[PDB]
Amino acid sequence: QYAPQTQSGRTSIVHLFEWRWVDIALECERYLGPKGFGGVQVSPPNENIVVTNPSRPWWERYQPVSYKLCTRSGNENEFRDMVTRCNNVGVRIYVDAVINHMCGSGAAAGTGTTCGSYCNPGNREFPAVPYSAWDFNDGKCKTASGGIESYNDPYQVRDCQLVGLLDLALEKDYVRSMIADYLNKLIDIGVAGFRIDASKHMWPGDIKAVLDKLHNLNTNWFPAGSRPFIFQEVIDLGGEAIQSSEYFGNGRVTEFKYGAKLGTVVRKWSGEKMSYLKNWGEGWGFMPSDRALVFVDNHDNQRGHGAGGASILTFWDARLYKVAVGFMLAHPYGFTRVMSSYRWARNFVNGQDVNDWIGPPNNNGVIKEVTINADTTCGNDWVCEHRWRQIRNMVWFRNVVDGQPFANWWDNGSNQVAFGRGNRGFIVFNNDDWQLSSTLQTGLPGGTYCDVISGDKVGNSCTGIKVYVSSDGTAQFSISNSAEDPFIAIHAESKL
Ligand SMILES: OC[C@H]1O[C@H](OC[C@H]2O[C@H](O[C@H]3[C@H](O)[C@@H](O)[C@@H](O[C@H]4[C@H](O)[C@@H](O)[C@H](O)O[C@@H]4CO)O[C@@H]3CO)[C@H](O)[C@@H](O)[C@@H]2O[C@H]2O[C@H](CO)[C@@H](O[C@H]3O[C@H](CO)[C@@H](O)[C@H](O)[C@H]3O)[C@H](O)[C@H]2O)[C@H](O)[C@@H](O)[C@@H]1O
Ligand SMILES: OC[C@H]1O[C@H](O[C@H]2[C@H](O)[C@@H](O)[C@@H](O[C@H]3[C@H](O)[C@@H](O)[C@@H](O[C@H]4[C@H](O)[C@@H](O)[C@@H](O)O[C@@H]4CO)O[C@@H]3CO)O[C@@H]2CO)[C@H](O)[C@@H](O)[C@@H]1O
Ligand SMILES: OC[C@H]1O[C@@H](O)[C@H](O)[C@@H](O)[C@@H]1O
Ligand SMILES: [Ca+2]
Ligand SMILES: [Cl-]
Repeated sequence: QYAPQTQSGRTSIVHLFEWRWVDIALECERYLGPKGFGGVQVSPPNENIVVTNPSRPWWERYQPVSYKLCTRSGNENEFRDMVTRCNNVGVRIYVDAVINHMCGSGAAAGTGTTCGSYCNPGNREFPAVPYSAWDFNDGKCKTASGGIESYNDPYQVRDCQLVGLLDLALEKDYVRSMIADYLNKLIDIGVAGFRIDASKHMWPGDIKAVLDKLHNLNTNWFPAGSRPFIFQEVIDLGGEAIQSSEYFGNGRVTEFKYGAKLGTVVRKWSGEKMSYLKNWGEGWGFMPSDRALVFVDNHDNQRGHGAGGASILTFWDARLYKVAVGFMLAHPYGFTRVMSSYRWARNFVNGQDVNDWIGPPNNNGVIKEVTINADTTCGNDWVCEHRWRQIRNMVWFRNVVDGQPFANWWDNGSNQVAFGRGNRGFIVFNNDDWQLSSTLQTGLPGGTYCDVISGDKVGNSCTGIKVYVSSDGTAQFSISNSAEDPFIAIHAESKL
């Protein structure tokens, strides 16, 4: 449950949010495999309700109508093909499992669904599953409205309707079994694990009863007896009635404190300074590292009013975002997820983006292909953060240093900091309003190393900055506060 089941030596996964299956299959072969990425989190592959107002928002995919593999991302054959092709080049697939709920109780009866299944939400009728009224928590929820009226009552949070979505009666074996049958189909196709959407809104024990029914992973690609990787989306920033620790027995848990706190520090809000990161990890009150899934932003909070609010860093804040992602990927805490986004027209009305609904790049509702430019960037308004040099190379850094302890911390008492990972990597940041020019102990063997932030190692040369490390392990680092990327990273495989 806790082990990611990635190929040995691969330590991150990337969220290819709203990507089509054919494009992911390609990306696996041409890019993710060769560049050392461990896996891909995909958008929900099951049939969802079509929302015409607003027009085809990203969030319609969090409103299931059946477990047919038929969505704007593709059909079943395309899904299967993607899973086979990615696994064959060493890149795992993790599915976003939406299992707390079906679609909104107020949606109209009809075949306005991505595969044309019929449903009647007002009658709690989903014949393509099938579910009926006795399969939902209407009778269990104790609130007048039927929704969640207070988050300090765990019963409401779990048994009542989250934003009007029909809440499945997860204590029933029939419902557990229908969900296990869906997940097991996906496991047998070859998926390696699951993000469990909205885990806070389920009882830990009901999730457990579902997980206990799940097949071992497909032995074409995995060792016998392998269990699916589970990570559960529980938003817990502290001082709530439900805690992330209630879910430790099922798998890993999203640690939303991580991005919220890191964003605040990198931005230097609320008195925070990079030097306070000396004890980052359990030292800041985070869950145990072996239970954590971490990330700087996710698909919801990158829109600015989710867990962490305005402090969350994103591709819109490119320069500081790269700093935060860099720090994350260098630091030993947790298992790391990298985000990959699309661009949308933000429109702020009283500190609120009213276009936060907008779905992926599309032609009249049909998702656009991901095009690759000569310079290796993406077109068609896909951001492709995972292809930015600074991020891809820090993904490799994490692979190279995997297993090495945190070591050789230095700081200037403010926002210049550095640390290493055993004797295989070192990274230095300047987030202060003045120059960094200091000779630091790196822990690395003497030699000449390419900085993998400003460039790459190509044959027996570096395309960016080079760092000469003395025989005693020291080197001089000079970073202006006006540097494009105000940090430098060197590792064992960037050595000339
Ligand atoms: O009821 C039919 C209804 O269907 C549509 O959707 C309704 C609501 O869905 C959308 O919300 C999406 C979230 O923005 C998105 O973040 C995600 O949610 C995930 C969340 O971020 C994450 O943390 C987590 O753990 O999982 C969540 C889901 O997986 O996906 C969401 C669902 O698609 C809209 O953004 C949201 O605002 C819509 O809600 C609006 O209408 C509903 C229903 O009236 C309101 O609920 C309230 O009124 C009800 C009246 O009885 C009451 O029962 C309920 O308890 C009240 O809370 C809601 O507050 C309001 O904003 C269409 O949007 C809608 O037009 C259709 O009628
Ligand atoms: O200008 C501000 C607002 O405009 C945008 O939303 C639009 C939609 O995109 C339009 O198509 C239209 O909505 C239609 C809708 O397409 C149609 O289905 C119907 O709605 C049904 C609904 O589907 C059904 O599930 C049930 O609940 O009953 C509804 C019937 O009332 O009728 C709609 C029009 O009444 O209009 C809206 C404009 O409000 C924009 O995306 C919004 O974000 C924005 O607020
Ligand atoms: O299985 C765990 C159980 O926790 C209980 O507190 C809930 O009331 C029940 O619905 C759930 O099944
Ligand atoms: Ca629930
Ligand atoms: Cl998440």
